[PDB]
Amino acid sequence: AWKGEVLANNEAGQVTSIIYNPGDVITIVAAGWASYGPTQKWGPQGDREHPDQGLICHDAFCGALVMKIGNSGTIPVNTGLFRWVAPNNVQGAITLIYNDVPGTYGNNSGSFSVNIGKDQS
Amino acid sequence: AWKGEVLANNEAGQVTSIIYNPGDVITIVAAGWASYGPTQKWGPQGDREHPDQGLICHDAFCGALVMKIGNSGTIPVNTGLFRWVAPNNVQGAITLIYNDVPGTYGNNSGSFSVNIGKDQS
Ligand SMILES: *C(=O)c1ccc(O[C@@H]2O[C@H](CO)[C@H](O)[C@H](O)[C@H]2O)cc1
Ligand SMILES: *C(=O)c1ccc(O[C@@H]2O[C@H](CO)[C@H](O)[C@H](O)[C@H]2O)cc1
Ligand SMILES: [Ca+2]
Ligand SMILES: [Ca+2]
Repeated sequence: AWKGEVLANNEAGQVTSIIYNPGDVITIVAAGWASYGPTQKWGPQGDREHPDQGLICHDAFCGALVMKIGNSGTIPVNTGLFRWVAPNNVQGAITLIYNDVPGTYGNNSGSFSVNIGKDQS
Repeated sequence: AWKGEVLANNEAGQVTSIIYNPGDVITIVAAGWASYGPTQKWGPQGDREHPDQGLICHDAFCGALVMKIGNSGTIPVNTGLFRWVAPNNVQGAITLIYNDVPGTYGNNSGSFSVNIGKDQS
């Protein structure tokens, strides 16, 4: 299992120790407060009121937690995933990323604390 | 394992099928959007800007997810718990509740989708 912080201003994302292999079942729980710029902060589901101005993940709100697995596109994580299995052909190291517009991470603040484990399968 | 919705306007709380027994390790993931009255909505961590005006749980924000185990006091859940063990002497059915001021649940709306499972131990 892995536990760590994902900083909102980390554009490259936080690489975890989890290698997702075909058939793996995983659970993620994410908590905390972060901002993409405004004084307010939002949880891991991001800001449901903010328009998408070119986010790295179009299937989650600005300020949400998302992930990539190996060479995958971004996949929404939000508050987490419960005994979740990846789509076919998705595999590799899990990187966690704050959802923002590329090039605009400099003014971000806060972080999410995240646990990832592999479940029985 | 249990999956269900917890309505924000449900003052008594949502009883789950989970009975927490001594030694149990559990994982909870909570998602979704709800309100304690305003037109806006918040995630399972609630509204970090709203003062505590007499919440059923003083250790979580208004609009956060909390729980009771048997006849325990409220315990914060927020976005969830990862491989969590209860304090000594705490056991019984898990009830999930929206954190609001007693008697003020009538104007609440929305719900959280919640998964609870027992982990290997
Ligand atoms: C309203 O016009 C408005 C409020 C805040 C805001 O913040 C920017 O959002 C961008 C992503 O959409 C990016 O994160 C910038 O760094 C933020 O300052 C934009 C617009
Ligand atoms: C101040 O701007 C303000 C005060 C209260 C409020 O909503 C009420 O919050 C209560 C809990 O603190 C309770 O949930 C009531 O039902 C709400 O109407 C909004 C804004
Ligand atoms: Ca930004
Ligand atoms: Ca209310």
